[PDB]
Amino acid sequence: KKKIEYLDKTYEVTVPTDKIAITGSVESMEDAKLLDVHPQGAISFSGKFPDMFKDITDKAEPTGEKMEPNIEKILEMKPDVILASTKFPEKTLQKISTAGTTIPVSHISSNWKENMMLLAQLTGKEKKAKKIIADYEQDLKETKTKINDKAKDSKALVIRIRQGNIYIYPEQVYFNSTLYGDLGLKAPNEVKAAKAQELISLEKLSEMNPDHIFVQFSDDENADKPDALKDLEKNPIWKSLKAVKEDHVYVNSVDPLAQGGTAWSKVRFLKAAAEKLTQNKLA
Amino acid sequence: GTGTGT
Ligand SMILES: [Cl-]
Ligand SMILES: [Cl-]
Ligand SMILES: [Cl-]
Ligand SMILES: [Cl-]
Ligand SMILES: [Cl-]
Ligand SMILES: [Cl-]
Ligand SMILES: [Cl-]
Ligand SMILES: [Cl-]
Ligand SMILES: [Cl-]
Ligand SMILES: [Cl-]
Ligand SMILES: [Cl-]
Ligand SMILES: [Fe+3]
Repeated sequence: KKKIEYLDKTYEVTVPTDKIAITGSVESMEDAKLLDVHPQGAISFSGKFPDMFKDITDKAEPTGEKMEPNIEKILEMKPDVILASTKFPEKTLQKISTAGTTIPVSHISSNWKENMMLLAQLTGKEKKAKKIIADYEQDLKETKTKINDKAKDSKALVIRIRQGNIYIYPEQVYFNSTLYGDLGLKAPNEVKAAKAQELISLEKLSEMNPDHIFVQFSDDENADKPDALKDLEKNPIWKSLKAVKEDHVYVNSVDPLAQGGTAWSKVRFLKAAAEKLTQNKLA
Repeated sequence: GTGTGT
């Protein structure tokens, strides 16, 4: 085994390997997609592998739904390494670790490079990861120039609807690191004040009154409230929003299962935000 | 599933 450093922690893992089981870390699925890593175990979404991942799940068995690792299945696999998530309860990470060397992959989007390089070190694809990272940075440089100065001064928010409720995220979490950090838009105080994924009322949103709203809605994450979006859209308080009246609401401009803090999420969000904020596909 | 929407 070889010493792998990841966010001031060291793990001994047999590398390079393909015996990788991914549970909870949708981030690592997105890194696997761009690195062309075909893991032994991957996350299922309502019992299937989404079309967007089918090119890297061809060799994989499901580890379970994102939040619900099947420890018996993961044991069955005897992976060289398990890519878990920092979003699991600690007790659940401990249980996962009974099936093998377990690395909790960070959901903090500012760690996107470290996450990619982790998977790259595990699979011998450092050169490929660095090229991907370099290409994002070049894309960011070019894209920033294509977005008008008024757009860059607007009040923009990313929300995700889960079980029919509205969630915001910290400045360095989800897509916010790209929207505020990379593109330079100003994070609303409610985002600055968020300590983690945080429920926001439609009432509070109406006071924030953003100019632009990116709404992410996965049917899979709203099985309890399937019409949540149409219901929202008919609400008088939602209808009072500046963004809603100006037709500046962008629903699923990136696939709603996208996690935000990955190369792939960032490049997709960079382009979507460019198009939507400038209201022109040329961006 | 607590990164808390829990
Ligand atoms: Cl199912
Ligand atoms: Cl469990
Ligand atoms: Cl471990
Ligand atoms: Cl960043
Ligand atoms: Cl690129
Ligand atoms: Cl509600
Ligand atoms: Cl505000
Ligand atoms: Cl604060
Ligand atoms: Cl509400
Ligand atoms: Cl939809
Ligand atoms: Cl969906
Ligand atoms: Fe979560």
